[PDB]
Order: sequence, then C-alpha cells, then structure tokens
Amino acid sequence: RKLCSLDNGDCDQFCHEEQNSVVCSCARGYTLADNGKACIPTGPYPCGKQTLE
Amino acid sequence: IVGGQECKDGECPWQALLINEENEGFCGGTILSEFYILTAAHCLYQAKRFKVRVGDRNTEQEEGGEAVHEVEVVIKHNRFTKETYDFDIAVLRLKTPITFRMNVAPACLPERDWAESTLMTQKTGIVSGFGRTHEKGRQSTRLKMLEVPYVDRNSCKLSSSFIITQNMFCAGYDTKQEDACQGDSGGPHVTRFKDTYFVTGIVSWGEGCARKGKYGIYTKVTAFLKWIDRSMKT
Ligand SMILES: CC(C)N1CCC(NC(=O)c2cc3ccccc3n2Cc2cc(-c3ccc(Cl)s3)on2)CC1
Ligand SMILES: [Ca+2]
Repeated sequence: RKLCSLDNGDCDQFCHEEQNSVVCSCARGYTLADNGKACIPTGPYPCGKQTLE
Repeated sequence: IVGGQECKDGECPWQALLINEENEGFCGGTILSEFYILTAAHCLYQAKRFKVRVGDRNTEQEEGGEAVHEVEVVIKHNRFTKETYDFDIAVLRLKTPITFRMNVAPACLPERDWAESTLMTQKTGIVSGFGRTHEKGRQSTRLKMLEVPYVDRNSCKLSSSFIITQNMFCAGYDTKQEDACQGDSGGPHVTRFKDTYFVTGIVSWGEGCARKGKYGIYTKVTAFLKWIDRSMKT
C-alpha cells in the first residue's frame, strides 16, 4: 500500500495516481477543498448524503 | 428485502419506486439527479405504462414529502437480453425535475477505476427497496435496507445455475436468510465510503430469495458509467 492503496491517499473520495504521487477529486456537486483532499458540497442536498433535515 | 431493517427517516433518500397504472410498486430505482433515475431494463417489461415515486417510505400513508413524476424518456441499453439478463440497465429521464428534500436526494456516481478498486473491495454494500420480505411473501409497504457482503466472483460463478456475465456481480449471504427479492429489482445497491454513498449496483435477479448456496445478482454499474453519462447528457 503506497499511494491510493494507502488509506485512499488521504482523499475524501476519488483517488488516482498520476505520474506517481496522489491526486484527489470529487463527485459532481462537490469541490476539492484547499488541502486538495477533502470534498466540500457545492450546495444543498449533495449526492450520497443521507438527509438530516 | 428479506431480513435487514426498515429505512429510517432520511436514510435511503435516493430510493425511487416505479409504480404501474394502478399505483402499485413493481420495481425500484436510484435517483441520480433531478431529472434522471437509474433502474433495470427487465423492469421496463413489467408495465406498459409507469411513473416514478420518490420520498416514499410507507406505501400506505402520506407524509407530504413524497412525489410522483411522469417519465419523459426511457433509455434502455440496446444490448439487453431477456435470455441472460446481461446489460440489465436503463435510465429514465423525468418530465419534471425532482425537488430534493428530506428523504429525497441523489446517490453519487463514482469513477470506474476508483469504484472497482476501492468501493467494490469494501466488506459490504447496501441494497434497499419495497420488495418481498420473504421469497413467497408479498410486497413490503415499508422501505427496507440490507447490508450485503460483496461475494468473491469465483464463488459467485460456482454457485449460479445461470451464466454470470462481466456486467454482473454477487452480493449477499451463503446461508443467512437476508437478501433482496422480487420488487426490489432496479433498486439501489450503494456503497458507503467516509459517510458518502456511491451507486455501485442495480438489483437484477436471483434464484429465489435468500436461498442457501445462492446469492443476489446485481448489474455492475462501474461497467456502464460512460454509458450512463452519455444517457444523461442526452
Ligand atoms: C436466467 C436469468 C435471466 N433469470 C433471471 C430471473 C431469475 N428469476 C428471478 O429473478 C426470480 C426467481 C424467483 C423464484 C422465487 C421467487 C421470486 C423470484 N424471482 C424474481 C426476483 C428475485 C430477485 C432478487 C433476489 C436477489 C436479488 Cl439481488 S434480486 O429479484 N426478482 C432467474 C434467472
Ligand atoms: Ca408514503
């Protein structure tokens, strides 16, 4: 387990190994955060989230 | 769903239910966006005319959060065959957009490579629906969900009396009495990853329900991602 094989490369969602090194990305409706790992919802009711309200 | 638990308020918001002219649910579906529903192709033959209900958890009571939507376009995979149920996938374009709210929200479509190496290698997935609670029982009036373990592809093929194509995968238990069933077809098989749920399958078929030595067969969504995107773009 090196890159994306090691704890998903620390990515919140999609992890891909580009020319070595980890690169994270997110599903539509989310934007990659400043740390380039977390995924932040673009608006209300982002995909994959159980509705709490 | 045989066994499992009932979906609590807001737990299975991406669940869609295909209803016939007489308001009866016959298949499930997965909300992909405000205009698109993912379901199984074989479900398209259960009714000459149907609509899609969302935000529904109890078929015999109203909690004003449910909504019926007419289907504008039915996009069935052109390679689907009733002989083997291969390519059991279809996308429905709704006439009016779904308004997301409590119990109504889309599941996430993942990227193929990541989904196959990370999502499908997880221990379990989650299937849900309004289907039979027992193989010979009747349809459930309560939306249910079940955690189903991913089944080794080899064991899958060894257990099936029917061919398991590259567009299908097994999930469920060998002997434990928990599995999807008639009525859940076309429904969601999602996989949780860091509290975000991703569509990983479509309830397809099975030799009975919860039978020992048999598993639940699902359409492999990751094999149709490009196809799904195309369908939604048009
Ligand atoms: C040769 C291929 C093309 N063929 C596809 C259809 C399969 N038959 C069923 O499908 C089916 C059998 C069956 C037997 C008792 C009760 C319900 C049944 N269903 C209907 C049913 C059962 C289920 C599921 C069970 C676990 C799942 Cl996952 S889906 O969803 N619908 C037999 C094999
Ligand atoms: Ca209801």
